Amino acid sequence: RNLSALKRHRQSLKRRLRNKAKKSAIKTLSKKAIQLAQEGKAEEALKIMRKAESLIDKAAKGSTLHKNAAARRKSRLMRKVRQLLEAAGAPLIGGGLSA
Amino acid sequence: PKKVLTGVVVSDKMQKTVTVLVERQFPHPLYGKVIKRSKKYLAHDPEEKYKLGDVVEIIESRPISKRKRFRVLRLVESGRMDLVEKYLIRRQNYQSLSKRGGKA
Amino acid sequence: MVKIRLARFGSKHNPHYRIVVTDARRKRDGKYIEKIGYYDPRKTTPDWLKVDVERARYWLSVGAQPTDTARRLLRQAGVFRQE
Amino acid sequence: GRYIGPVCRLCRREGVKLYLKGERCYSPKCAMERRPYPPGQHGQKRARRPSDYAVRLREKQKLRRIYGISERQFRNLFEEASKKKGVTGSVFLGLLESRLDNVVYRLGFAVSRRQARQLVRHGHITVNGRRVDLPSYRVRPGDEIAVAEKSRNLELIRQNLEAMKGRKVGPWLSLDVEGMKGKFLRLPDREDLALPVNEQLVIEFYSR
RNA sequence: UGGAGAGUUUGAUCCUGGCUCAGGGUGAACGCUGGCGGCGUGCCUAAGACAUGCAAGUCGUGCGGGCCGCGGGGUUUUACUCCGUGGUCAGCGGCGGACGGGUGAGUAACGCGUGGGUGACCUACCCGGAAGAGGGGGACAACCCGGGGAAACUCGGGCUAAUCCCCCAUGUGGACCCGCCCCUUGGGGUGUGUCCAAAGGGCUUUGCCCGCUUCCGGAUGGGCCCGCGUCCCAUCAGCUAGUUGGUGGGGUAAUGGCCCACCAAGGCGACGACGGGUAGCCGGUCUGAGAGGAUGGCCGGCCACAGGGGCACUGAGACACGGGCCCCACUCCUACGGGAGGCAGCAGUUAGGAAUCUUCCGCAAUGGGCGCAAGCCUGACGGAGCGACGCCGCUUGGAGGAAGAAGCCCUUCGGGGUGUAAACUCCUGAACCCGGGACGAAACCCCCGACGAGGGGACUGACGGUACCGGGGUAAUAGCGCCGGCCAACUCCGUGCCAGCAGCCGCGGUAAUACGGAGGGCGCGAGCGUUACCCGGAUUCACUGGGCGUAAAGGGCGUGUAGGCGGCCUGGGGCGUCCCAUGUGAAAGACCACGGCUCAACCGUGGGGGAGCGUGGGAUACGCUCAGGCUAGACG
RNA sequence: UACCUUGAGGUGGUA
RNA sequence: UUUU
Ligand SMILES: [Mg+2]
Ligand SMILES: [Mg+2]
Ligand SMILES: [Mg+2]
Ligand SMILES: [Mg+2]
Ligand SMILES: [Mg+2]
Ligand SMILES: [Mg+2]
Ligand SMILES: [Mg+2]
Ligand SMILES: [Mg+2]
Ligand SMILES: [Mg+2]
Ligand SMILES: [Mg+2]
Ligand SMILES: [Mg+2]
Ligand SMILES: [Mg+2]
Ligand SMILES: [Mg+2]
Ligand SMILES: [Mg+2]
Ligand SMILES: [Mg+2]
Ligand SMILES: [Mg+2]
Ligand SMILES: [Mg+2]
Ligand SMILES: [Mg+2]
Ligand SMILES: [Mg+2]
Ligand SMILES: [Mg+2]
Ligand SMILES: [Mg+2]
Ligand SMILES: [Mg+2]
Ligand SMILES: [Mg+2]
Ligand SMILES: [Mg+2]
Ligand SMILES: [Mg+2]
Ligand SMILES: [Mg+2]
Ligand SMILES: [Mg+2]
Ligand SMILES: [Mg+2]
Ligand SMILES: [Mg+2]
Ligand SMILES: [Mg+2]
Ligand SMILES: [Mg+2]
Ligand SMILES: [Mg+2]
Ligand SMILES: [Mg+2]
Ligand SMILES: [Mg+2]
Ligand SMILES: [Mg+2]
Ligand SMILES: [Mg+2]
Ligand SMILES: [Mg+2]
Ligand SMILES: [Mg+2]
Ligand SMILES: [Mg+2]
Ligand SMILES: [Mg+2]
Ligand SMILES: [Mg+2]
Ligand SMILES: [Mg+2]
Ligand SMILES: [Mg+2]
Ligand SMILES: [Mg+2]
Ligand SMILES: [Mg+2]
Ligand SMILES: [Mg+2]
Ligand SMILES: [Mg+2]
Ligand SMILES: [Mg+2]
Ligand SMILES: [Mg+2]
Ligand SMILES: [Mg+2]
Ligand SMILES: [Mg+2]
Ligand SMILES: [Mg+2]
Ligand SMILES: [Mg+2]
Ligand SMILES: [Mg+2]
Ligand SMILES: [Mg+2]
Ligand SMILES: [Mg+2]
Ligand SMILES: [Mg+2]
Ligand SMILES: [Mg+2]
Ligand SMILES: [Mg+2]
Ligand SMILES: [Mg+2]
Ligand SMILES: [Mg+2]
Ligand SMILES: [Mg+2]
Ligand SMILES: [Mg+2]
Ligand SMILES: [Mg+2]
Ligand SMILES: [Mg+2]
Ligand SMILES: [Mg+2]
Ligand SMILES: [Mg+2]
Ligand SMILES: [Mg+2]
Ligand SMILES: [Mg+2]
Ligand SMILES: [Mg+2]
Ligand SMILES: [Mg+2]
Ligand SMILES: [Mg+2]
Ligand SMILES: [Mg+2]
Ligand SMILES: [Mg+2]
Ligand SMILES: [Mg+2]
Ligand SMILES: [Mg+2]
Ligand SMILES: [Mg+2]
Ligand SMILES: [Mg+2]
Ligand SMILES: [Zn+2]
Repeated sequence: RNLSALKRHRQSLKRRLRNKAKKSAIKTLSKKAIQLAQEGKAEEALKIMRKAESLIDKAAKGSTLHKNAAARRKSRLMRKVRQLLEAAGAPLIGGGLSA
Repeated sequence: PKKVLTGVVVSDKMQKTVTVLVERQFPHPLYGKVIKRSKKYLAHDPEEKYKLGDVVEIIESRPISKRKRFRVLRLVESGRMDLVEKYLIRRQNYQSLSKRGGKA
Repeated sequence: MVKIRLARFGSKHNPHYRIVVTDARRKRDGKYIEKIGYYDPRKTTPDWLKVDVERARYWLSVGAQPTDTARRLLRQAGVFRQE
Repeated sequence: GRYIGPVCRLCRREGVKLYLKGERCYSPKCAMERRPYPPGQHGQKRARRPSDYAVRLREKQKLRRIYGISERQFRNLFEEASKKKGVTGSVFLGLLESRLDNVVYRLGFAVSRRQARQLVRHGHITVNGRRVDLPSYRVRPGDEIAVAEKSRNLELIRQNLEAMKGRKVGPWLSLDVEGMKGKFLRLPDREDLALPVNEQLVIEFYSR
């Protein structure tokens, strides 16, 4: 028995737990940003989009997200924010959107 | 090269989607006789531009949905239910040739 | 990683290889990408090694790492000489 | 194995002199020489009209029973002859005439074909220098069929290559008696051979 | 460069028509028999169950330790402690573990095949090009301490290194939103805004090696989509709700009812939907004159599966055979709470079966993973073993030898046969013995040269003391089937519709070339027969290539739907059709030629053909379509 | 099992 | 009567 590959498993678990955590924030902030936008709170709705952006690319740094997966997220996010701010918004900090 | 096929539109009943009956011809692999087979393609009509009886070209395309992988390239000749008819009647013949019998 | 290695084609005790380009992960005697030569280790004929420096040079120029033996054979056939 | 056994009996069944003994088959004793009826308790009774089949069967036997080849090898050769270009019947005969054991016979290094065969399997023969012990070895044109020095001093080889002095040999061949060596010049042309066999019938035995 | 038929319905004949035989093939099996070698090949049945060993690791040149040991330091000595070094065990970290190997269960399907699409995509390691690597912070194993469990194994506390994790910076560059430009599905460019990099290590130590980060591209591998093609039953005819489409969203590398919410009411079918049966597909294999039929074992490609079912995690890549979780069945351990398993990997066991091998040698060669390298790992592989299972080669002797031994057989009792066969003489000399003894292996590495080119040097074979060479040397296995016709080979005796034969026709009821035996004969020969199965003959499902008055076969008749078919003349288009060019048609196999092993089987090299399909160009007689015309069909 | 009778049988006859 |  005993085939030291259980190691690969051990590691997978640590990695799993690391990815899991990273994605979780990305979601939380994304939602959060989407929420403030759908409320007209432009200055900070962007403020947070900026963080979400960072966290996404950052996740894509290693193998948590990686790929065009990162890009989709960034896309869909800016997509929903700029659009929701179509309620008088008027991008302030433009902390991410290029108007 | 993306495949290009021609056919008659035999169904409008869908949103942004037309059923194009494409007829095909060819020699029988063993009996020679040139036989004629056919197949219906569900092509994508974004601006619901085409109608029943429209001979149209169909172009191989990126999946628009399931069962739908062609867009209408253009309109060849308009109006001509003579074809839609053949089709419609053939479908109606099936009518009851089951436990009873279709209609002639 | 594509490679230039030998492929076994002789018969029991009558080995005959084929200098060949292929994806490192394929069976040694499997689907190769291109044959770029052959080689008879027992030199049963005055023609026991042929290459094709031109093609060898193409693949080399685009990755293709050669086995030590293949590298050897390639060299012997003037693949790397520059003089 | 290759038959081994009562041979001047095959001669009798085939009703013609097959030379499977060289000498004696010339003396007043080949049996075909006085006692021409087939072997066995029935050979003298009047024969019944043979079926076309019987003819070809007997005809194929006659031809094969001459070179001492096994039905197996005989068949394979004929198949090779068929597939090859040129008039099959012809090609077939030539191919048989190309067996080393046979050449060793045509050249006289040996009395009969069987004897010839043994001289080959026993290494007394050489081809282009290297010795060859394969009775079925096919000789190409230009090859030097010979005796190996180590064998040139054998009583049998002597009597044999001696009796060959002054004796002429097949036109598709050539022999240098003193050098105990000969050459396979050309594939014998059908006309060169004078076998008591109508090969057309053989081609037919194998068509059925 | 290719095509044979025969037996059998009758008193006889012609025809129809079925049955049967001759041929070829096989992963075979069975019987009698069995000498050598080479190359192949060997669970086709229970995808049944498996004891045991081996089958995937490697890296100290990423990192910090434990244990066992030696050496040298700081003292006057001790305690304590510093450095160097050997062995060893794992750990953290990395790359590999998604390849290689196995199987054919499932699957009638974009699974496979062939040709295309991807402006809808991904690709670790490898190659090319551009640019870069400043600063700071952190944790968890190991180890230490404590607790739980029968066990597997486990909970908590503390310390700690890094090529482990994070923050700031630099922004070649790249990503995202918006605009504009060129393109045209999500392709390429540009502007503002935002966001995003890095790891160190080794030294023949100021340079070079290994490596790290971001981007563009190459190369290889791959996902997805599409046209066409792919078995049987219609005694399966109607099927469908994520079901067909739409808008928005989720999801992925990416398109998509893939998934969801909402709306629409669609989609499919006799050109055979749906259901049932069977089945991995192919290159090819066998057969055939061909068309075609049958087949898919070995080898090569693709697919699918890994005790049955479901699931996701980690990753460039898996939904992962020797990784994980859950349910099920079974086995094992059990202090009864709970645990451990998964040979369709090599070999082997057992069960099933007519039937299918060695718990072998080696890592030397080719190939693969990791390593700078030495080198380690490799049941992949290269070899040997067993089985006539197949193919090819070889032997059991060669020459002489009586008008003819004996024995046995027949007999018109003269003789005939086995038979030159034996005996016997002479010759060669398979086995066996003695000696020699291999290619497959020259790289990696080291030295010179710049770790380059180039040159020099060293190590290394399981097979194998084998092949092969030389010397010596013995006459030294033959069997099986058949002999009425088809179908090659005939007599005696025994038996008496018995015993028996038998592929079809048939043979035996006291003269049997048909039963059993014997003599003799034919056939083939380490085989020969048998059984099963595929193609053939069978133009006997007829496309090539058949038929229907009485042989089997015209529907009881009409009306008519779909469909199939369509008179004469002209013109347009050019779909069918034909032509040219070009791409594709992997390797192996097949064919031709030459070549290597003494031959051959086997193998190497080279050559040639090739349907189908894609692309471009062309022709227009016939078919088709469109347009016009006609009157001979038809109708009035 | 036997003879009759058959070419040989069945039945049938004679023990 | 069965079989020739
Ligand atoms: Mg490891
Ligand atoms: Mg010929
Ligand atoms: Mg009759
Ligand atoms: Mg009769
Ligand atoms: Mg009559
Ligand atoms: Mg007949
Ligand atoms: Mg073998
Ligand atoms: Mg084997
Ligand atoms: Mg099996
Ligand atoms: Mg089994
Ligand atoms: Mg199993
Ligand atoms: Mg240590
Ligand atoms: Mg270690
Ligand atoms: Mg299967
Ligand atoms: Mg089905
Ligand atoms: Mg396809
Ligand atoms: Mg394809
Ligand atoms: Mg692709
Ligand atoms: Mg690079
Ligand atoms: Mg802790
Ligand atoms: Mg920049
Ligand atoms: Mg710039
Ligand atoms: Mg930054
Ligand atoms: Mg890092
Ligand atoms: Mg690519
Ligand atoms: Mg079906
Ligand atoms: Mg199956
Ligand atoms: Mg035929
Ligand atoms: Mg295969
Ligand atoms: Mg499973
Ligand atoms: Mg399972
Ligand atoms: Mg990886
Ligand atoms: Mg992942
Ligand atoms: Mg796995
Ligand atoms: Mg799994
Ligand atoms: Mg899988
Ligand atoms: Mg296993
Ligand atoms: Mg096994
Ligand atoms: Mg049994
Ligand atoms: Mg190795
Ligand atoms: Mg190696
Ligand atoms: Mg091991
Ligand atoms: Mg092997
Ligand atoms: Mg006698
Ligand atoms: Mg006598
Ligand atoms: Mg003799
Ligand atoms: Mg050498
Ligand atoms: Mg080595
Ligand atoms: Mg050098
Ligand atoms: Mg006869
Ligand atoms: Mg008889
Ligand atoms: Mg008698
Ligand atoms: Mg008989
Ligand atoms: Mg008899
Ligand atoms: Mg043989
Ligand atoms: Mg047949
Ligand atoms: Mg037929
Ligand atoms: Mg039939
Ligand atoms: Mg016909
Ligand atoms: Mg007929
Ligand atoms: Mg009648
Ligand atoms: Mg009738
Ligand atoms: Mg009628
Ligand atoms: Mg009737
Ligand atoms: Mg009609
Ligand atoms: Mg017409
Ligand atoms: Mg025209
Ligand atoms: Mg026209
Ligand atoms: Mg055309
Ligand atoms: Mg072509
Ligand atoms: Mg090919
Ligand atoms: Mg040769
Ligand atoms: Mg070839
Ligand atoms: Mg064209
Ligand atoms: Mg024209
Ligand atoms: Mg008209
Ligand atoms: Mg009687
Ligand atoms: Mg009778
Ligand atoms: Zn004679």
